[PDB]
Amino acid sequence: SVFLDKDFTFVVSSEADARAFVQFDPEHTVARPLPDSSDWEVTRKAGT
Amino acid sequence: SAALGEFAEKVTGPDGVLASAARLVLNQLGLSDVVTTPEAATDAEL
Amino acid sequence: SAALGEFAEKVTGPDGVLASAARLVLNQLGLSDVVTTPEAATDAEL
Amino acid sequence: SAALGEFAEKVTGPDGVLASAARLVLNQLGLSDVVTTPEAATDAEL
Repeated sequence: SVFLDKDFTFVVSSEADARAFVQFDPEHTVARPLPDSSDWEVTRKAGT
Repeated sequence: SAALGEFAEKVTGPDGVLASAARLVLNQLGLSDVVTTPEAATDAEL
Repeated sequence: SAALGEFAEKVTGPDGVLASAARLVLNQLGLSDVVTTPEAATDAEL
Repeated sequence: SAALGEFAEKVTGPDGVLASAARLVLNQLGLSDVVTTPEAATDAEL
């Protein structure tokens, strides 16, 4: 178990999996709908 | 088919130059959160 | 104590410029493996 | 034969960008001297 010191590069994920991401971190993670593909980007900030 | 293959690589480089420089000026990318649309969607729902 | 603080940041930038440019020329960093020394160490042991 | 001729020139430029930037960070190139191998060669000779 390690704490991320600086924000990780965004990765593509499904809406169901990305909303889940938010349920753990939520101050520490960031998720957005990609308008064209309807999927979500998952970006882990510092402190994750 | 297209000889342009190295012109695709030449796009990637300045993107890195762009991205790195953008972080120095603290210009924030990927700032879109849940603020406006769903509230409007809630209003449009009512 | 030292006002040099922003001159530390100004070192980091070209390092990124250096590192990114180095990858383009395929100059390989962190190439040291187990090749010479231990064989010599084995020879020096005998 | 190969249209790549200007892509050879485009390699040279960043090399200059690489070399110039490398001197700023005081990263030393061409550091290999007589230290290890001949001593090992002397040991391997004995």
